[PDB]
Amino acid sequence: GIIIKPIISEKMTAVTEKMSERYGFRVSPNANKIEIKKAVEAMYNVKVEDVNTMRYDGKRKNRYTKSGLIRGKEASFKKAIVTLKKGETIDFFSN
Amino acid sequence: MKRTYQPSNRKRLNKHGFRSRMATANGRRVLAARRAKGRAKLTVSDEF
Amino acid sequence: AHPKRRQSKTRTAKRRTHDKAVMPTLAKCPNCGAWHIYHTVCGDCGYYRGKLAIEKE
Amino acid sequence: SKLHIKKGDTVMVISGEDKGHSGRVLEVLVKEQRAIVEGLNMIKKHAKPSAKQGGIISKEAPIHISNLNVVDPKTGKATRIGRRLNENGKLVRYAKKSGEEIK
Amino acid sequence: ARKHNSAEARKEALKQMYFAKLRNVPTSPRKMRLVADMIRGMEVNRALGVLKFSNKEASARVEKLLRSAVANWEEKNERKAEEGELFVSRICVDGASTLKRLRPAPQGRGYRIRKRSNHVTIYVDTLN
RNA sequence: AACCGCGAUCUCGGUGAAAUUGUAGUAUCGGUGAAGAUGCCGAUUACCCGCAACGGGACGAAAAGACCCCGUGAACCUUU
RNA sequence: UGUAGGUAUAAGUAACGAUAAAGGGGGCGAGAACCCCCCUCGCCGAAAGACCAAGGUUUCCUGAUCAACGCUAAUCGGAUCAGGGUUAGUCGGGGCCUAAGGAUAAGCCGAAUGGCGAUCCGAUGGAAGAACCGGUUAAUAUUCCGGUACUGAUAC
RNA sequence: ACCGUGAGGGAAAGGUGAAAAGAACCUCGAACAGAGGAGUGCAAUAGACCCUGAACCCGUCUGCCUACAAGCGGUAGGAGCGCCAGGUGUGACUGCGUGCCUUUUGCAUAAUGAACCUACGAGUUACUGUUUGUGGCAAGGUUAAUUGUUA
RNA sequence: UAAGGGCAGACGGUGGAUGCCUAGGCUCUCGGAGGCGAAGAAGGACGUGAUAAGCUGCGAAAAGCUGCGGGAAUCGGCACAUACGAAUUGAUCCGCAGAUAUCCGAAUGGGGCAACCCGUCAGGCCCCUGACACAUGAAUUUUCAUGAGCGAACGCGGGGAACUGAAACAUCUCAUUACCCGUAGGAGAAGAAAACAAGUGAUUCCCUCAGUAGUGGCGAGCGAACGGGGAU
Ligand SMILES: [K+]
Ligand SMILES: [K+]
Ligand SMILES: [K+]
Ligand SMILES: [K+]
Ligand SMILES: [K+]
Ligand SMILES: [K+]
Ligand SMILES: [K+]
Ligand SMILES: [Mg+2]
Ligand SMILES: [Mg+2]
Ligand SMILES: [Mg+2]
Ligand SMILES: [Mg+2]
Ligand SMILES: [Mg+2]
Ligand SMILES: [Mg+2]
Ligand SMILES: [Mg+2]
Ligand SMILES: [Mg+2]
Ligand SMILES: [Mg+2]
Ligand SMILES: [Mg+2]
Ligand SMILES: [Mg+2]
Ligand SMILES: [Mg+2]
Ligand SMILES: [Mg+2]
Ligand SMILES: [Mg+2]
Ligand SMILES: [Mg+2]
Ligand SMILES: [Mg+2]
Ligand SMILES: [Mg+2]
Ligand SMILES: [Mg+2]
Ligand SMILES: [Mg+2]
Ligand SMILES: [Mg+2]
Ligand SMILES: [Mg+2]
Ligand SMILES: [Mg+2]
Ligand SMILES: [Mg+2]
Ligand SMILES: [Mg+2]
Ligand SMILES: [Mg+2]
Ligand SMILES: [Mg+2]
Ligand SMILES: [Mg+2]
Ligand SMILES: [Mg+2]
Ligand SMILES: [Mg+2]
Ligand SMILES: [Mg+2]
Ligand SMILES: [Mg+2]
Ligand SMILES: [Mg+2]
Ligand SMILES: [Mg+2]
Ligand SMILES: [Mg+2]
Ligand SMILES: [Mg+2]
Ligand SMILES: [Mg+2]
Ligand SMILES: [Mg+2]
Ligand SMILES: [Mg+2]
Ligand SMILES: [Mg+2]
Ligand code: NA
Ligand code: NA
Ligand code: NA
Ligand code: NA
Ligand code: NA
Ligand code: NA
Repeated sequence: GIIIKPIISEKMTAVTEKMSERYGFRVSPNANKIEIKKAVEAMYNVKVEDVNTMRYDGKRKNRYTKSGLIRGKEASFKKAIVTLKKGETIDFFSN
Repeated sequence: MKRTYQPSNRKRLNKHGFRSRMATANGRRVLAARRAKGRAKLTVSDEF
Repeated sequence: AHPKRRQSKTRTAKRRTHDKAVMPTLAKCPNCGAWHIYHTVCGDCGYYRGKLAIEKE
Repeated sequence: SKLHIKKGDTVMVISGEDKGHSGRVLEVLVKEQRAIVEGLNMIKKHAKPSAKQGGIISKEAPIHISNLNVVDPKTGKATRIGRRLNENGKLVRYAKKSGEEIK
Repeated sequence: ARKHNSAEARKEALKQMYFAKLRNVPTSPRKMRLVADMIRGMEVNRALGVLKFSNKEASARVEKLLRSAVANWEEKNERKAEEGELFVSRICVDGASTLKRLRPAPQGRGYRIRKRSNHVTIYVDTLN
């Protein structure tokens, strides 16, 4: 339930091309590494070897109305880089 | 030259923070007045 | 130091009498049939006094 | 509030440029109290070739519902409607001009 | 019907005028007016040369406005203009909306800066 | 006192404030006058419009004089 | 010397913020003194180079944009919009300890609100349980990878 | 929003059209930057800052005057010229004329005050007295609080 | 000859006056109601949409979940959106009753720079997560009940100015006002004669008595009661 979406980007594509056991997810900001490992294992039926995390504060943005400007903000999130055991894989395109 | 405002987050919170206001009867008076006026920023704790 | 009075529209316009944009000194170059500044290179053909000065490919 | 017309009803325009013309109701905008009557109140819209090639498109614009009256099934005329529970305990619309149940 | 009749009269009148307009040009009306006074009343081809080689910055926009006016004349008369046929029969520069800015001055004072705009109108016609 | 260099200055292109401001086609002299006149009187002088330069006047601008007096004003200080 | 808004006058005037300084050739572009590349010139060099902390908070990198902002213009920007970007058992902090001081217990004082008063809180100090070498991105690296190691708990 | 360490202080900002029908397409231009068209619409000089659209302030055109002339800029006379049938614009030349407010014995005053325009801005209300104009009753006049009916 | 200038008319520009318009204020009337909170408040933080959330709603069940009643064709909140779905086997919506309801905050397991850090005991998982319990103080006999905090005015109580007026000022006035603090209720306070008076018969409020009796550097000012008429 803590996994929100995966990370698709040029950096993640290069990382997966160079490793093939490394994937990225956007998770809830308050989940720890053990919780992330358990959620990933339950969701994909794999063996997780390592989890790296970084916390991202949401970007401040400008909401434009007819009158003028309102200062707003995007939601904060946490990035989880998950490395699996050798030979394992996860498919994002399938299903 | 040195100006009057020399920022320090620790001093700012120790002097004007929410817990500093709640620790005193007159600080709670300030909080009640600000709530009655309807301020969106109750204390310096609300700012970032 | 300070104007004792504001200037009237008449006084302002009278001073502005001599404010004018300058007309450029234009020659015709009857061969190419278009304007250019006298004593400069004709920028279209690249000629000057009937000689190719600047060649553009 | 329940309106005096509905989608699929035959209505007559009683006020405006299309006064005296009947048609079918295609959609009802309840908040604005307007309705689209098929074939009536045509407008020309200048549509950019964005699409998905542009051009001038003819389409129906909505009419205020106080300008529309249900067509009487007997005489084919605009009329005010009422409501009664004659249909097996259910409220139905009927035409005050004749009495027949609106359907 | 009153406003419809008035509009029809005005629409008929506009068919015999050949003009172009530049609106909300973000530059000084006075400096633009210098160029306008330079080219008022002048034959169109000479005016185009003068504006092309003028030493004022506003002449560049005036040149494109003049070209637009000549094109409007050509479309409304349904033919191309000949040599020396058209001349700048009217030209005016009006002031437009001002942007207001603040500039700091010594000892804590703040002064207002005005960034002015102008409109330009050009009418061409034949030297009849 | 002379000369020299650069920056400012002057001219051109671009951008573009401020203090000040009853309206002004705002000359000089001597008179007059709330007693020191661009503006009144009598004379005199003076074609229309700029630019550079200087500060005699506009009792030039600035902050409702701090000196002085006044108010049954105020504050602070002293003391038998 | 009234108030708000708008617009004048002075005026196309003062000024464009250190006198370290610029010249040329190519590129791109509708547009170039100023943008990008090259050559030459000049300035700092116990700094005007390189780091840590406070403070700031996305300003970082890329693609579009040149309206406004940038004391000029701009194709450029710390500007606008969108997307991306911060990876730790060993680095820093916290978890542990106490100083000034603060909050309190038993008690003391006091129209009220309360004022005091030895355990707790409280770093700017004391402990932390513990590495380096090399490579790699447009943007991270003692954190990712390849070696080489070490430390703490846990099941035999 | 902004300002302030903080307590706190504290704005400006409404209106297209009946309906978005919110301008397909063409022209000039690097570009809607902007405009001229076409089309929609009763109307676009209702085109997005959009109803009406004043003043100060800024322009263009047309008429008349103006480069030998000297003071609050008007006022009273008065040719010529120019427009449209006795009106209207201008004004050669002549006489007279030191703004206004306030404060003062007395101000052209070199005493005070104002850049200008639009908008805003200052003897009001209650109660109780008194005088008076006009009334009702009259050797009497008048109810207060409150109560009843329908309201 | 007009470089320029003056006046008038016409037509534009700027600017946003005026006219017209508005549910946004202001003052009231009548009838209710007069609290919310340890079963965790007021007020916030962070989240939550197919697509970023500025408001609104909602809370990991997150623009919503369940039941009963009403209703009958559209609905999926607003900031000039589309897609994609729901719905006559009755959506959406409306009334009533339920379910869920993160973190902070009296905040209550201990701390703390609000929205965080660290725990102990039992129980279910495997370093680490999910559901409990774990504050204090007056009553009660470990159990039980109450309290704490917030909040419009009106009530009661504890403290209590000054400018001002007296044409200075100290008694006096402003005023038992402003303000600070404590504490109730739908009202509160008062109330049933050791009373007023020179006959009445508990309190409270209204109209009079009356600017009267008194009081007072007898100055400025302050100012009743008995009686009578009512509400009850
Ligand atoms: K980390
Ligand atoms: K003054
Ligand atoms: K209109
Ligand atoms: K209208
Ligand atoms: K106008
Ligand atoms: K005259
Ligand atoms: K003076
Ligand atoms: Mg000049
Ligand atoms: Mg400009
Ligand atoms: Mg140039
Ligand atoms: Mg400064
Ligand atoms: Mg000079
Ligand atoms: Mg210049
Ligand atoms: Mg004299
Ligand atoms: Mg004299
Ligand atoms: Mg004078
Ligand atoms: Mg002076
Ligand atoms: Mg004085
Ligand atoms: Mg002044
Ligand atoms: Mg000057
Ligand atoms: Mg300067
Ligand atoms: Mg200069
Ligand atoms: Mg350095
Ligand atoms: Mg950058
Ligand atoms: Mg770029
Ligand atoms: Mg610029
Ligand atoms: Mg950028
Ligand atoms: Mg300790
Ligand atoms: Mg870096
Ligand atoms: Mg552009
Ligand atoms: Mg109109
Ligand atoms: Mg308008
Ligand atoms: Mg002479
Ligand atoms: Mg003459
Ligand atoms: Mg005197
Ligand atoms: Mg006099
Ligand atoms: Mg005076
Ligand atoms: Mg003055
Ligand atoms: Mg004066
Ligand atoms: Mg005035
Ligand atoms: Mg005024
Ligand atoms: Mg003229
Ligand atoms: Mg006008
Ligand atoms: Mg749940
Ligand atoms: Mg606690
Ligand atoms: Mg006194
Ligand atoms: Na640093
Ligand atoms: Na920091
Ligand atoms: Na157009
Ligand atoms: Na002034
Ligand atoms: Na002239
Ligand atoms: Na706690």
